[PDB]
Amino acid sequence: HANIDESKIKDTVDDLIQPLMQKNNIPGMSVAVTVNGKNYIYNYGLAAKQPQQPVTENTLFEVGSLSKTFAATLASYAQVSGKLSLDQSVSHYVPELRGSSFDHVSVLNVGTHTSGLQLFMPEDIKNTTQLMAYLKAWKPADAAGTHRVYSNIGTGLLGMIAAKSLGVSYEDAIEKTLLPQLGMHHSYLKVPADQMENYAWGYNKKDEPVHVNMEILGNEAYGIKTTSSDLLRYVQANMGQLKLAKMQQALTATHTGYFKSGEITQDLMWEQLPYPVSLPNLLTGNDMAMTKSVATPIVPPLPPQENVWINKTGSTNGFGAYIAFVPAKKMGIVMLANKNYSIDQRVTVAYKILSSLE
Ligand SMILES: C=C1CS[C@H]([C@@H](C=O)NC(=O)/C(=N\OC)c2csc(N)n2)N=C1C(=O)O
Repeated sequence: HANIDESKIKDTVDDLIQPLMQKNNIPGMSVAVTVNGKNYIYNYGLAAKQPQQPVTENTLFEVGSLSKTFAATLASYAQVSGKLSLDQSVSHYVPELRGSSFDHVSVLNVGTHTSGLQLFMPEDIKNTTQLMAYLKAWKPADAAGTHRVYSNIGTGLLGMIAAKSLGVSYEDAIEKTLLPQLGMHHSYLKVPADQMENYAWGYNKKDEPVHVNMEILGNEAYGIKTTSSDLLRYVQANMGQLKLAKMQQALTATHTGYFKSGEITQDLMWEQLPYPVSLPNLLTGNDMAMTKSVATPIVPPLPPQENVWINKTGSTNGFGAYIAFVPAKKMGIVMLANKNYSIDQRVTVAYKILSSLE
């Protein structure tokens, strides 16, 4: 249709996503965009190959590390509720760890990847007893607060501590309190039986259909399954666009900037770059998950900003996801795929789509 921005947005998105899917052999994708208070959802391809099922409005994708932002939102909710202080030590809240290295690690450190805990949970830790034994024996290579090391283990502690401060399990905190209050009714840590037909298969590096295996503290770090529509609602909530007072305060406060590292500002799990955004710096800023970098505190912390590009990547064995939004422009994007394809491509496609939107 002529003279309508919807047709123009669909053209932009189609022209980038179809070649992306072709050259990376991605079976199915959903892309959700919000701009000018309006929402646009585009579905491509297959949620499963055999029996084949199309991607639809109801299709659930694994979002991997986007799950970390929900642990951060829970901790922020606990903070604005007066139940959690981010400057206190981890061992203050986890008394089994008193006397260990966690006497000198703050909750803020595990919420900003500055504890020094390693990226991956050790494979042989299966239960709480093994986890605590590992944590009581652990010592960082550098003092907590000096370096940024992206960590699933630190995120796990952030979510565990937040949930306990609210007097519930993490799974209950998310599925009975947080997601319902955000109106995200098709988002789960455990997909129920009536939604299994909507749960896309992921396709791994051998093109085999796979679903994520949930291990200890995995809910916090990589457990969320959701639709692109639900995550677009989350993006709008993070920009204050929805009615839904403590929940809005909690969402906004996760965008507080606590450390600078490389090109990015580390917020509470979210990461942000200056807007207008340099594509080279956006690419550099999204290549920080596996190496150590120097972290410099921002004190007083930088208040939540409008004139920034806020983003998070996530992946599992079978899936690749990305969210970005710019509060000053009330625009955002969610890209979900059932193949894990390189983050530089996710970020470049997102940059091109949001740059087209004014
Ligand atoms: C570089 C990393 C660090 S781990 C981080 C995390 C967040 O999404 N994902 C995982 O830890 C993970 N599985 O957890 C079940 C993962 C990443 S890549 C892959 N084949 N599995 N993801 C990525 C990525 O490529 O996106």
